[PDB]
Amino acid sequence: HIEGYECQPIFLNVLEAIEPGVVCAGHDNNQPDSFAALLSSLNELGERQLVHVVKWAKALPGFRNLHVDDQMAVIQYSWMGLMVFAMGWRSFTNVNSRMLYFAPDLVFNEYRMHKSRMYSQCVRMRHLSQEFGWLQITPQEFLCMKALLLFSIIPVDGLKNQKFFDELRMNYIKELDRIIACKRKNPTSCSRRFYQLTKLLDSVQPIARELHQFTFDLLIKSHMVSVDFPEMMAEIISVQVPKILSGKVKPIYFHT
Amino acid sequence: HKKLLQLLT
Ligand SMILES: C[C@]12CCC(=O)C[C@@H]1CC[C@@H]1[C@@H]2CC[C@]2(C)[C@@H](O)CC[C@@H]12
Repeated sequence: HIEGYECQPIFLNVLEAIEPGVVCAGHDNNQPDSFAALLSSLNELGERQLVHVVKWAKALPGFRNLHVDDQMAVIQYSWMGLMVFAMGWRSFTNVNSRMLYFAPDLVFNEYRMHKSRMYSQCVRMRHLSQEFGWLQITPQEFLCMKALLLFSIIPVDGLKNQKFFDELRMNYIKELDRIIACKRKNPTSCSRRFYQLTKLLDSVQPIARELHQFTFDLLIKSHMVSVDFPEMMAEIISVQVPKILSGKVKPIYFHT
Repeated sequence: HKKLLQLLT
């Protein structure tokens, strides 16, 4: 309800004041691009990205009021969706939607996209990226959206305390609405802009859903293709991820 | 999980 003349910047300050910094993967580009070194690097990046998201999430407003197991759960799910989005925001402001900027030391160009044995999905991620430009997504809009994503995937069975969750997911959708509603007063373009982002958000689920199948399978024929897996990485992919596949855990789409 | 719940604290 940002009305009057002041108040409300509070929320928008958090996301900004708590947005993780830069993250390196540890991939020496000065080496022949092989499916091994590549995927093995992205895997190392994933772990390195997880920790930040963890700290990042515990800083979120009202996030702490969530149950532990839940917090651990939720984070263990939408993690994929988030990273893809963040990475999308990186490739945009940086390589101006043309290359998959995963990390300073890891820039996915056409060639690598192929050698990664996953050129298909890469396109989708390079799509969601180009979208930021078209929809003219603003930083505030992103920082806010990325958060919402966190609470955008739960088991149809229900968390260990649904109420708190819904409440927060609720309060967050408003902030998104509160940010969108800060440029002019008219309940027209708002119902329009909101519709846009919401779509964008849901369009993330598919990719995630896709990037999941790939990593899981990769975990199976892991040793074969000789690709290392971080202690924490393999964990989620073998338990948490499978649930998303087994259908026990499902995303939360605004539309249909 | 096990190795992650630690970071939550
Ligand atoms: C989330 C990461 C790493 C962080 C990021 O910027 C997005 C990117 C999307 C593809 C993921 C990758 C982590 C490692 C995964 C999960 C590989 O196993 C296969 C798909 C990879």
